[PDB]
Amino acid sequence: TIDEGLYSRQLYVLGHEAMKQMSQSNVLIIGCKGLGVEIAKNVCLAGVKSVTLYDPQPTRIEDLSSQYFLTEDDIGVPRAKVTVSKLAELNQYVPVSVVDELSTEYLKNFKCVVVTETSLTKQLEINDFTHKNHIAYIAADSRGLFGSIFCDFGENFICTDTDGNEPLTGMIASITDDGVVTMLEETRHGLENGDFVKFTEVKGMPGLNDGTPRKVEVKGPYTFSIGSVKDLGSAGYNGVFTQVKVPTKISFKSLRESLKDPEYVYPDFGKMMRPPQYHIAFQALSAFADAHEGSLPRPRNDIDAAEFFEFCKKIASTLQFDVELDEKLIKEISYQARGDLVAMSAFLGGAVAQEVLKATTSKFYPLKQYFYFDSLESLPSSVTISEETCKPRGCRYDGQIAVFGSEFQEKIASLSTFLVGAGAIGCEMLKNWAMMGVATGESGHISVTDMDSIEKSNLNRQFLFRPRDVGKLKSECASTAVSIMNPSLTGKITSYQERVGPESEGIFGDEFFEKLSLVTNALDNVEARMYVDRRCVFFEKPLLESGTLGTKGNTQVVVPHLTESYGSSQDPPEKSFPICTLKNFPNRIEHTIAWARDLFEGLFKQPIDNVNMYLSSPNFLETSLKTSSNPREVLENIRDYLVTEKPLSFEECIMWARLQFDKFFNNNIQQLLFNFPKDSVTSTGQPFWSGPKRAPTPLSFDIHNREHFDFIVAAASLYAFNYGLKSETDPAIYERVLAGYNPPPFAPKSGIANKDKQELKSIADSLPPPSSLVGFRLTPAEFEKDDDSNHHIDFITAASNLRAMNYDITPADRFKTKFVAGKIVPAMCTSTAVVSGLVCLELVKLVDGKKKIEEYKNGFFNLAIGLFTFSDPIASPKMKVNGKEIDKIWDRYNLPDCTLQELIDYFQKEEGLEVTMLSSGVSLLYANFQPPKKLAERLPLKISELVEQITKKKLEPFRKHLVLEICCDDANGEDVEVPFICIKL
Amino acid sequence: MQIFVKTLTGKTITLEVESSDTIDNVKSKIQDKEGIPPDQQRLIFAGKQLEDGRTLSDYNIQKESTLHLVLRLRGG
Amino acid sequence: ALKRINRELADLGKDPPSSSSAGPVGDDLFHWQATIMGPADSPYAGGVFFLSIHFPTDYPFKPPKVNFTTRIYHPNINSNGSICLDILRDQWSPALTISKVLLSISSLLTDPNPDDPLVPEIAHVYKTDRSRYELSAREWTRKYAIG
Ligand SMILES: Nc1ncnc2c1ncn2[C@@H]1O[C@H](COP(=O)(O)OP(=O)(O)OP(=O)(O)O)[C@@H](O)[C@H]1O
Ligand SMILES: [Mg+2]
Ligand SMILES: [Mg+2]
Repeated sequence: TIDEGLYSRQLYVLGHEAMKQMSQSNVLIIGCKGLGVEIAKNVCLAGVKSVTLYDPQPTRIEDLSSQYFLTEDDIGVPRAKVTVSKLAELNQYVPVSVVDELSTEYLKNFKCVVVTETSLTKQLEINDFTHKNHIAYIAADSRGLFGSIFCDFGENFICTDTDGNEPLTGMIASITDDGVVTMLEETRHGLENGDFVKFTEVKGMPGLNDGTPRKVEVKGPYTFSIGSVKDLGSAGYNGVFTQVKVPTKISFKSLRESLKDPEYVYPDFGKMMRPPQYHIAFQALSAFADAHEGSLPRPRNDIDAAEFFEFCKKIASTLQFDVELDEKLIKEISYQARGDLVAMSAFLGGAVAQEVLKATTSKFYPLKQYFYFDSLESLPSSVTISEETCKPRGCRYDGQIAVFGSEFQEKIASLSTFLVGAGAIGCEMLKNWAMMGVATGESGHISVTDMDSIEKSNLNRQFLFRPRDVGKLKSECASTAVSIMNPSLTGKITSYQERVGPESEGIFGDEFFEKLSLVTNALDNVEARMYVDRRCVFFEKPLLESGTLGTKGNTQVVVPHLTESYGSSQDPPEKSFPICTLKNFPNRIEHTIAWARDLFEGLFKQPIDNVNMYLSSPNFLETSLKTSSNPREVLENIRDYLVTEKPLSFEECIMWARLQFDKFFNNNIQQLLFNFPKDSVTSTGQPFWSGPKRAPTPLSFDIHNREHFDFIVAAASLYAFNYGLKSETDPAIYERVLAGYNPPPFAPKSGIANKDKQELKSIADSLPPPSSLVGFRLTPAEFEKDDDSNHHIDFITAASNLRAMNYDITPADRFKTKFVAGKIVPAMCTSTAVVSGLVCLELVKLVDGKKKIEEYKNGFFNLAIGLFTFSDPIASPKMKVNGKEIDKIWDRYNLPDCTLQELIDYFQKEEGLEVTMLSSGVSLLYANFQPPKKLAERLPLKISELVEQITKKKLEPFRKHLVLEICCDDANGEDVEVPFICIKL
Repeated sequence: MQIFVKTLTGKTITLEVESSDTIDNVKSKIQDKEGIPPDQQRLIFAGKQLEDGRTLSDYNIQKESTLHLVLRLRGG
Repeated sequence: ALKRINRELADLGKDPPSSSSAGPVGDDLFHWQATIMGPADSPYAGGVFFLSIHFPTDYPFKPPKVNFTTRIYHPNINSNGSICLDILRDQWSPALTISKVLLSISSLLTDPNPDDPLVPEIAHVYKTDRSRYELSAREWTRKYAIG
């Protein structure tokens, strides 16, 4: 009973059973500061049964540094009481409550308990109870630029899925007598040692088809072994194998046991000696707070730092830690103790929320057990960070001024950022910017662009939007929401409903870009990413890229004159199937789904467009005849969609649907088997229908079958929609109409000058003139996956399953069909939070203007397996041109709007290079091999005039530059690469 | 010398190499064992992304070292 | 992209292939028109076939779209001109030039492959009644690829 209209993208990550079990779990959250509120938000969006909050501490001003559900009107009120009302709106299926008193026994009501901003003694008291009652316990902490997470799910945690990957399946060619399984040609199984597999459809070895899993010994990328199958047979041919994933038993240790000998999770392998330091440092922080009435060390205080280091040494001695304490790092932990950054809160909250989901659903591999993280490379170095600058000023930014100082706050307040996209990452980024105080100064500004509208499924991870907002524009709603969060942003955000691309350069032109400080991409496709990357490279602006997919995510930074661009690297392309496989010989459900999508488009979209264009253009016939690859099929479509097969009722639509069923599931299969009989052999003697080719069988229409009836209903309804008729749904009319159907005879054909023109003219004159039909139009079917009342996914599922029945393929349900046909990208809120946190941690590095490449970090992570990794950006390649060092990416030539001959002479004289090719956009302005007359014609013209002539279009009034690509050779004739030319108009 | 490469999806790969091997040889071995073209592979060791044209000894990669094979994601 | 396309065009210009001639249409570098002469030892001998090549915006990282424009009676080419060639769907690696693609298309024309057909009826005729296939191919080339 999961609402698939809301959890659509999340069910593709977790699944139906996982969410069903999650909807029966209670979560308690202790602490309602930035980290606690982040965790509670993510948990509420995920869809747990209920959330309970406990934080009786009254609100303070500094708490607003990362708490976005608190306002300055709430000072002096308990945080949970003021946060519950705003958390109860995120999801209507998740109640949110507040408890004013916590007792140990009460903890038995909850499936998971999350603890933040709690001293170590209380944490030990809570864990001593949760551990022995089998309650999942998570404890998180965020101190300045440092963070920690601890998980303890009990001694007998059962993990059903460990990596979150689909089970591997494959087609076998042969299985020898010793279990050596071999894949088909050029196919990799992808298994590892110790995996379990089960076989089916194996000929010669029936025993392997029982379903019992067997061990796997990967002997190579194409072959593996299962053991000895002597008894079951001698050799097996063909068949399929599917991986079997077995549960695992994970044993956690209590916090009291874990303090003595912790088990670390390393987010960065470049610094593997630090987590032992942070383990002592955080315990020393707890001891210091317990010795000072729960007060953390003051910001950048030397006395408190010395006392904290004494506590650290005492703790290291007590625990018998054989570690050499790093005084600088430990005192840095002391200095930033009172820091509270929204980026760290978002990062840790995403991670902790994913851990909570793991505890409730018993899926994915959890953290085991300590996770200590730092982003100390973000500390500014161009400003004075001292005790005088880091002291609080009684404002909402104290949690950040305690780490960066007032001067860096002034630097942040003067940013002029540009955010592309307003999806999930866009909403998170806007929240982070509002909390950090970005663009709240006199010279600050934020610009956000997005051309999409809010939908029901977007509310599951885009937390700035509400059901009342469905149908509005994302950018406007996000701007209003973030203005509500931080009132200082009123009048300092501009929202556009424009798509960033070649068609919007009149709005995002030179004037717009020259004023920015940085660009942040929040897109979901590669084309827009590449376009924005090129624009930033031309204007020399920093770029922050980030992407997510299910539980995986990455973040990258592009810095002018330092690193390479986003487009300097490659990514795997999307996979497409060969046309021959889709057309005649499918062997997977994906092939049938693609064929069904093509059938839908060709039945309900293309003929309608042809008919409409015929009735609109007064002379469409000539264009169709002289342009279309198959004009006769266009004429046939027009004829039979206008006059011959035009329905006058719904019974005619049902009859048409029955005829189409016969055409596409009974007759074409008969023709194919006539061409290639099941007993046929190839030219080499091998049977034709062997391997990836499955012999089909015709389908005889049976009304009692469910798939046949589904196809008839969907096709009839879509045809009626095309012709705008009333569509029925009661099965009685369908049964009555289809009962009195007499199929026309069909016999496969064996095949065997001016007639074709005669037929075309006969069809042409049969068409009624457009004059007789004025105002009559047919409605094409525009594919829409998210609507469940248009019969689109229903038709695709029915057609795909019928074609699977033709070729004996396992049919897929409507859920998988929607996932495959709709090209849905799985999405999560926790991954979005993590990527936003990482991007905002890099943003402060960009603001500080760091000039070294070892200080920036590109991040990758997978939350299903708990993997985090960071790597320095790649420096931009250099080259030598005319004995000068030239940056390959960030350098350009600045030339006036001179003549083409003058440009060639300039390159010959200054650079000593001979120009061989010069192109602008997608046009070849000049080439060395062109005929002399053409060159003489094109030589004495200016660059702007030449571009206008070649492209046959005038330059826009707002065009202020031309980007030209030039290929030239040196004196010796060796090709030398040069940077592009920026002609100033 | 034997090294381990962990994928962002959780898979583990064992490679037999030598200290003098270049990054190109390692990428070719990974292509042989996985089918990923060398131009699309992103290898990270100790916080440094390995670049073509250099040797393993330049990155201080020793026996039983762990590399991470990562990739960029188009969603968001 | 542009540099790669210009490099390929210059390389084609240096040595006339003598069996193919590809070049940008008008001045659009990403849209080319190519010509293929029918192999001498094939039914399509003495025929000129025009192909349309559409380079993607991500060239050479995505395969170009190559479509036959002249009607051809081949088992692996349908009525829309689509070509059943592996190097153009998923085997595309940014390491081979358009000349290699044209040579592959010419080789495909010299000897069809009916074991994995794209037009089942033509493959059936080719396997069963070869002489009828030869006659049909010659007639189609005469009445479509000449003139
Ligand atoms: N070229 C572009 N210019 C501006 N905004 C863009 C562009 N391309 C995509 N976007 C926006 O980027 C955001 C991408 O985020 P996301 O993919 O999570 O949202 P969505 O596409 O609306 O949702 P879903 O993918 O779940 O159906 C969307 O707002 C999309 O409209
Ligand atoms: Mg949308
Ligand atoms: Mg999207």
